[PDB]
Amino acid sequence: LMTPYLQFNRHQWAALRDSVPMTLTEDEITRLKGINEDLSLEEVAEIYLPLSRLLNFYISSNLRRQAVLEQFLGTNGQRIPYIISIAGSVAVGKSTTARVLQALLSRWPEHRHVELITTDGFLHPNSVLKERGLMKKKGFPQSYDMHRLVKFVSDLKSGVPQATAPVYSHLIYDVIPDGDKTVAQPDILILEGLNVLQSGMDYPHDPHHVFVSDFVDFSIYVDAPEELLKSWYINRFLKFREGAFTDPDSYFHNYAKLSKEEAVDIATSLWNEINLMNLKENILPTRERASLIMTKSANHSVNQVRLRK
Amino acid sequence: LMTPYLQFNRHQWAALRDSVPMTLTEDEITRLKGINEDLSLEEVAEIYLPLSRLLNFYISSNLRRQAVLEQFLGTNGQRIPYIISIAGSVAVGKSTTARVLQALLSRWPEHRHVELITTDGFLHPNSVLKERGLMKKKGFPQSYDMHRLVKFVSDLKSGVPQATAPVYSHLIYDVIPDGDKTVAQPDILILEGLNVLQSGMDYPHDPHHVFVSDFVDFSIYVDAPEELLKSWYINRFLKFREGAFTDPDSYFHNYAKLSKEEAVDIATSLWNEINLMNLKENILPTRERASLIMTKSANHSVNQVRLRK
Ligand SMILES: Nc1ncnc2c1ncn2[C@@H]1O[C@H](COP(=O)(O)OP(=O)(O)O)[C@@H](O)[C@H]1O
Ligand SMILES: Nc1ncnc2c1ncn2[C@@H]1O[C@H](COP(=O)(O)OP(=O)(O)O)[C@@H](O)[C@H]1O
Ligand SMILES: CCCCCNC(=O)CCNC(=O)[C@H](O)C(C)(C)CO
Ligand SMILES: CCCCCNC(=O)CCNC(=O)[C@H](O)C(C)(C)CO
Repeated sequence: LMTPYLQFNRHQWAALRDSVPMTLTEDEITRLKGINEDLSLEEVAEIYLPLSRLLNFYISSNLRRQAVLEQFLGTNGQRIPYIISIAGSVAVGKSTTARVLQALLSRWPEHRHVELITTDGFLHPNSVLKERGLMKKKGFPQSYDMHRLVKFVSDLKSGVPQATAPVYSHLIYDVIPDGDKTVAQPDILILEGLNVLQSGMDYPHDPHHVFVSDFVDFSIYVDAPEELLKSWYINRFLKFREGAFTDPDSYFHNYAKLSKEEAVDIATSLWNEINLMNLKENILPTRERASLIMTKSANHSVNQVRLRK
Repeated sequence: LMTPYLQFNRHQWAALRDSVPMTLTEDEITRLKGINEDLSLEEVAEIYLPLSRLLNFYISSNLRRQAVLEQFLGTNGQRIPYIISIAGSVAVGKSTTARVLQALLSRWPEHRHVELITTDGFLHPNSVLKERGLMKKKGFPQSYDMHRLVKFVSDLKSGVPQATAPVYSHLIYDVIPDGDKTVAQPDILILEGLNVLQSGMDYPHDPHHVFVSDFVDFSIYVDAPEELLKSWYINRFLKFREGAFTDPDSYFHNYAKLSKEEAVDIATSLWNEINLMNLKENILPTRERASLIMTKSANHSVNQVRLRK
């Protein structure tokens, strides 16, 4: 049956890809690989360049509408950033997807200044999660300072000249105590996190009545089947453990003393008991709120793009 | 502090009507007076013509974008209506606002076909409300078949060739037995109802995960102080009562049989015990989710307009 999404067929996707010259210079190819050494350049050419080009159509149409309204309404021409959000399971590739889209979108002269903010920064710090008995519930709704996350995007959509977000580090598994990131009226702000499509219903312990989505222009849910997500999560955990072999400041220091087999069992249980329950209860149900659903397969290659009609 | 809204006072909003020349036609005037005899044409020319022109800019921007996307999407796809929703208290003037905008938006050659659907039709019938003890809660979240309403707008946004809504009559105070209304791909659909800005959080008894708002391009919340809403509610009730003098099939015949004074007492209790409580608990908290908040003062005169930046 018909749904609110069109699924791109290969001729529509190819025409999008081929609509512009947008293959990259050598230096740009180098910086892309620096985002993630496992990123395929074939994916960049077949998937991420066209997806960034698709977004440009939306962003550009919005700038023109803004010019038309400022003339009509007689307003002072104030800059409002276009906000793109990126949702999905832990370990689906939200960060990589977001960093790739930041780099590619910045190539278009109409919107060169692209910022990226993760919702991880808005987690309550470990001290606080401890106080509340939620250290096993990191990434669940009760673990976020949701009111502050909404205020951040709300302030941006208010035309504030600067806004400040707290910052989180996966390497030390916590919010950086004085590591705040200040942004100033970018053309585009990408908001990356598992909870960007969540709403007041997900926070009954402390309700809010205006949602992140109410301040977001375009949202992407990055989707993938459970088994792939689990293996991606375990592999990434093993990578951090490896890092910890030589870096004493890694939070994975003690995991690097275990056998690999035991480390795998731990990661497996973290996935099963925390991130997978979080997916099923809180993340996956938000999926049909997205502007666009990008589905991933083997080796992270995107096999389906659905866009709201 | 700056907010997410451009704020216009009446002087500033009315000043828009010259910014782009516009005057009502002769046929339009007759249509308008047939919509509401108490509706001022000056109020139409000063407030609603500029509002309609605002909306045309949004709608036209969308149509232009759609044309551009069609370059790679192709033209085979189904026509999707632009959906405008109208929220606010019982008796604020949603229906009047909707019907006026339907009349005025028909002007433009870009979008001549304009349908109007009220969420009233998606109320559970009185028999069902009686089963569930909800008869004193008509208009509260539990009194709606919300799943059916989300599906209706979802279907429209899926490109169905036709979609069908149930219809309600204030005259018989119930859903009409076999009175369903079918719409066929209009250019604009106006959805009018107190609950159009509500979400799953408002339906904890039977939650939904994609909201009405997720299928709405542009939302208006019509706002006014409680004391005016009360007066407008009571006056309307007395007008329904008069209509029932010569109409014993009106549910208001029950009140036509009573003295005016006692009828006013009843109407006032219904306001205070049902609609005012609904406003405070369920309607007003959704106001900040609107694209535009239009505020009214004495005699329905608009004194402030707020539009999302
Ligand atoms: N497009 C991709 N190509 C190859 N590997 C990827 C891709 N996206 C993500 N990954 C890998 O999958 C894992 C999860 O990605 P990450 O961006 O950290 O997910 P998230 O931010 O959603 O938690 C990481 O190990 C990352 O290197
Ligand atoms: N713009 C207006 N000018 C004059 N009277 C109005 C206006 N809007 C609404 N009314 C009156 O106020 C009452 C409530 O309006 P209605 O459109 O029935 O409200 P709702 O649909 O919100 O319940 C009605 O008696 C209506 O005639
Ligand atoms: C050094 C400790 C390793 C355990 C990591 N915990 C988990 O994967 C379970 C909690 N989830 C997370 O830590 C997720 O990465 C987060 C909620 C921050 C979303 O990006
Ligand atoms: C006895 C016949 C008139 C009773 C009117 N009821 C009320 O005003 C309370 C219930 N609310 C309503 O009937 C509202 O009009 C509705 C919820 C349908 C929103 O358009």
